[PDB]
Amino acid sequence: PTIKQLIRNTRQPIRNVTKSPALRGCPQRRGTCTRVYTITPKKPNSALRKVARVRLTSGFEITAYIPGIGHNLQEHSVVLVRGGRVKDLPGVRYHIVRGTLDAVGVKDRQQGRSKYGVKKPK
Amino acid sequence: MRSMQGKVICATNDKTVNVEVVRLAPHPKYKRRVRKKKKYQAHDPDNQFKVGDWVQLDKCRPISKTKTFLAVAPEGRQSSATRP
Amino acid sequence: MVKLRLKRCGRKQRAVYRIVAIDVRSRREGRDLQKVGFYDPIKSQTYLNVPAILDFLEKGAQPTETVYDILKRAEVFKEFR
Amino acid sequence: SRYRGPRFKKIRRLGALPGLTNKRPRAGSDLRNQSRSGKRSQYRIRLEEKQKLRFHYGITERQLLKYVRIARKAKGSTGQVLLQLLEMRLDNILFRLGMAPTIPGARQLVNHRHILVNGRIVDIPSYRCKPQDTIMARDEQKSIALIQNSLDLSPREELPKHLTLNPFPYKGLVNQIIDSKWVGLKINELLVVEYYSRQ
Amino acid sequence: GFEENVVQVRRVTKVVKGGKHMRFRAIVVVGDKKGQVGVGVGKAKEVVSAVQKAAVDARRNIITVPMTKYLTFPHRNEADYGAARVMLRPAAPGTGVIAGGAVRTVLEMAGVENALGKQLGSNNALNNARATIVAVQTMRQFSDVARDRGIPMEELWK
Amino acid sequence: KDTIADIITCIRNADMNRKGTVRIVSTNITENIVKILLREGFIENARKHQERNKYFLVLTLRHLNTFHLKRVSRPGLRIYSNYQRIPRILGGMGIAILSTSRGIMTDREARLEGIGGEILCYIW
RNA sequence: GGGAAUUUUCCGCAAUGGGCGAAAGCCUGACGGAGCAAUGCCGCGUGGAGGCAGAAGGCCCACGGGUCGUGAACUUCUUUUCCCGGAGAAGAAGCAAUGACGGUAUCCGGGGAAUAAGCAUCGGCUAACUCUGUGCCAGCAGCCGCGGUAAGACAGAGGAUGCAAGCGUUAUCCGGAAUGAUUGGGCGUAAAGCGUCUGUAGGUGGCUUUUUAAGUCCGCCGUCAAAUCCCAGGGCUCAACCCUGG
Ligand SMILES: [Mg+2]
Ligand SMILES: [Mg+2]
Ligand SMILES: [Mg+2]
Ligand SMILES: [Mg+2]
Ligand SMILES: [Mg+2]
Ligand SMILES: [Mg+2]
Ligand SMILES: [Mg+2]
Ligand SMILES: [Mg+2]
Ligand SMILES: [Mg+2]
Ligand SMILES: [Mg+2]
Ligand SMILES: [Mg+2]
Ligand SMILES: [Mg+2]
Ligand SMILES: [Mg+2]
Ligand SMILES: [Mg+2]
Ligand SMILES: [Mg+2]
Ligand SMILES: [Mg+2]
Ligand SMILES: [Mg+2]
Ligand SMILES: [Mg+2]
Ligand SMILES: [Mg+2]
Ligand SMILES: [Mg+2]
Repeated sequence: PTIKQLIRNTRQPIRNVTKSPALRGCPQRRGTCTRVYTITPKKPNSALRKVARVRLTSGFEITAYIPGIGHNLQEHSVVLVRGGRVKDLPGVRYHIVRGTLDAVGVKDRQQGRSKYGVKKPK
Repeated sequence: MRSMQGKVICATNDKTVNVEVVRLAPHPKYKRRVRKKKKYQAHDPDNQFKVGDWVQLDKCRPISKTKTFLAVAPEGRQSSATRP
Repeated sequence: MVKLRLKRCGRKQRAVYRIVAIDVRSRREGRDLQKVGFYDPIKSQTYLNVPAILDFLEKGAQPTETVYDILKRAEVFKEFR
Repeated sequence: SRYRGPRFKKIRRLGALPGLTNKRPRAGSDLRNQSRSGKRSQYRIRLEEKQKLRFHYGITERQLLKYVRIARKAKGSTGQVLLQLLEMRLDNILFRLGMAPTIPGARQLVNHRHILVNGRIVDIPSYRCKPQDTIMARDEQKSIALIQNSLDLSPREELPKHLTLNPFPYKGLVNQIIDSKWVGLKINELLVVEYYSRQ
Repeated sequence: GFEENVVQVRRVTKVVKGGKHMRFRAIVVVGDKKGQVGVGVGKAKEVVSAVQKAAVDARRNIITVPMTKYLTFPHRNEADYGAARVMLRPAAPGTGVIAGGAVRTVLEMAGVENALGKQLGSNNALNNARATIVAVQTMRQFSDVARDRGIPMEELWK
Repeated sequence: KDTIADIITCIRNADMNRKGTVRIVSTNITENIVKILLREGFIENARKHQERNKYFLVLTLRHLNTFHLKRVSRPGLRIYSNYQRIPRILGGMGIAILSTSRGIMTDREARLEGIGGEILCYIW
């Protein structure tokens, strides 16, 4: 458009759409779990996927996902949350870390062993 | 070049005349020369100036708050009234 | 007061100094206005431009202990006065 | 920071590497697996051309990618200037003279303090030898034997023009800068530059 | 008589009563590596026959590319073909051929070994590839400028 | 409005319709611009006449290339350049008509003269 | 204590610098050093060469074989590193003496392959594949989306690819993104022309000859510290890095 219109600052950038407001920019964040449960995913897929309602120390009440097979978590447990969203579950936008404060590594797991906090066999 | 010219609008006050200065400078993003405006306050102890006149400014030690210039006559002009 | 001393700039356990004239109250790595030499103890090399140094000493610049020794090995004082 | 693995496993798939070892593969194993592989993607072709440099010189991607920056800074034929940096490595020069049967074998001789350059020991296989640089062994009979065994127990390949040899010290000398056509490996340098276009 | 390469293969459908006729759409580029660039499109029920038709259609239209002594373009030029705009510039020796997928092959098969290009419009290989041909046809050597301008080549280098 | 903005177009449209004559307006600036295209070999001939006190000029175009043109410095945005940033259109196949204190000349003639100026239009 | 998370309640004023003193000297948690951490960058290892034929073992098979595999075993060669035993600084400027670091770097001798590789990925983007198990279950996933009894997309196994004392995940910024398009986009129908007109400020503005030189162009002067970036040169065994000059 006309250069006089440009001097009016007709153009501006677009602001960030960051996908983890609860972490407040930090990579991870601790939180106590309030209620463990499962939920049915979107229509094409079908499973009982595991989740956990967490109270982070940053002043945010959110829910996360339980990756891996099997878990020992229950109410009043201290977990460690990271980013990453699960598309199949709407509303879930966080994952917990296995091999941490209270979440233990996945039993009987060899391949992709660092993504779940599991000691190497010896 | 060195000093700033200006128009001498609002010359009502005593021993002082408000002065409007104009300059052109390119826009940094688009490189177009825009006419900007800025006012100042000067003093003429003889009160030899009035509204409608053309005046030049000079630097001097401060006389009061916001009045830190001196009004003098212009140096280079182009009257040239009816030359062949 | 103006003073002729030397600042450190180099690697750990490898000292490589440079002579410079700066104010006293300024820190070791202060703003410089004229660099007037270079020196290290290991290689023992020295350029030590004399025309700039005499300009400050005439104006009341006081060398330090070692800079006095560096200039002492040079014959700058005999031409300074 | 080193391969420490089998080399024929890659030579069947990669190509030919006289620098690594003059030995050759034995078996054209199976027509089945060749039918399994079949064609190749363009990214794979540019990839395999890069891997040949990782073996012929014994270099890492970090160590290699640094040389890419030096070539980009250098004006003219960034692909050619890359080989000028690799061929001038000490590990290649001691090999092309014939003082070792394999470049990994030459890399070991450099690491255990058996060679000196211009009268000084060099414990860096990645040392860049400049023009008019002398390369001699040490005075120990162990050091002298290893190079002497390499120059005596097998035939010798014809040397380049930019390398000499004085058999009385069993030493060498670098004359000038290499030409891109005297590389000891059939290369298509342009594909390598196309691979690092992203980085 | 020379080689060819498939730039793209794509299945197209039909909505006949009983079902759908899934037939292939093959885009083939032909180049001797020494000029003689050709772009063609073919279509058939089978994959092999589609490639053959595109080969004839590509050989049906061949054009030489102007190159310099160092196998580069004489100068930059842009072109458009529908919603497909393609950019081209010369390059230094040893720079290599770098461009999009549809643009890399038609230049790689042409013979230019040092150049660079970027496509600013649609991602269609066909519309982008044809734009390259429109870009190269509109470029010439310095000698062609001299004869059409009446000034020698050395006088223009200044 | 900008005369030269119209001058560059009347020559452009003539090549799209592929005509020989232009009947372009005559001014102190255009006579210098056209004079460069004669020596540079872009136009075969030029010729002057009049119908009123005003004046005009008649050009003679050449008979798959195209006579490309482009304006650079506009009234809404003037563009100047120093000596070190004098352009080089297409490695020399094109030229730039720019106004110096010593009148208008070609960029090549400015490279020898050692003085930059106001680029007005590129040619290729 | 908070937090996902960031260090010894150390040695010394030997050097550098600062304050006091005529001087000797005093003080200096500044500073110079050590220690902890793969936090990052750089560099070197975790063996070289040869290894005829054949065998055990793992996986796969059209059951003939193929692959892991010259890999291993084995034979010689070497010792960065490792262990043992000696020698041993520069840094100090100032006749001599004056060293926290420090018996530190470094050098010589002996022993001997002996002390040393793991992490992710293998549906397409994207380099790299089969088998078993499971049966829209358990679960994967950055996007498209895979799994409902022969799953190259889940888990295990073998094999392969890409990295390498690192490898991956997450978070933050830029790029890709011409997706705010000065360079470099558009408004008939895809998002976009006020319902229309008159007009203030503002923006731009026909031709010709002069004036001035604000903008603009050229030549000189001063300045935009040093460090960093760029080019060259030199010094640490190379590199990172340090230094000189421009
Ligand atoms: Mg007063
Ligand atoms: Mg490393
Ligand atoms: Mg693009
Ligand atoms: Mg005008
Ligand atoms: Mg002290
Ligand atoms: Mg002191
Ligand atoms: Mg005390
Ligand atoms: Mg860590
Ligand atoms: Mg071996
Ligand atoms: Mg693939
Ligand atoms: Mg997985
Ligand atoms: Mg199955
Ligand atoms: Mg799997
Ligand atoms: Mg942008
Ligand atoms: Mg625009
Ligand atoms: Mg748009
Ligand atoms: Mg509509
Ligand atoms: Mg609409
Ligand atoms: Mg109006
Ligand atoms: Mg500076």
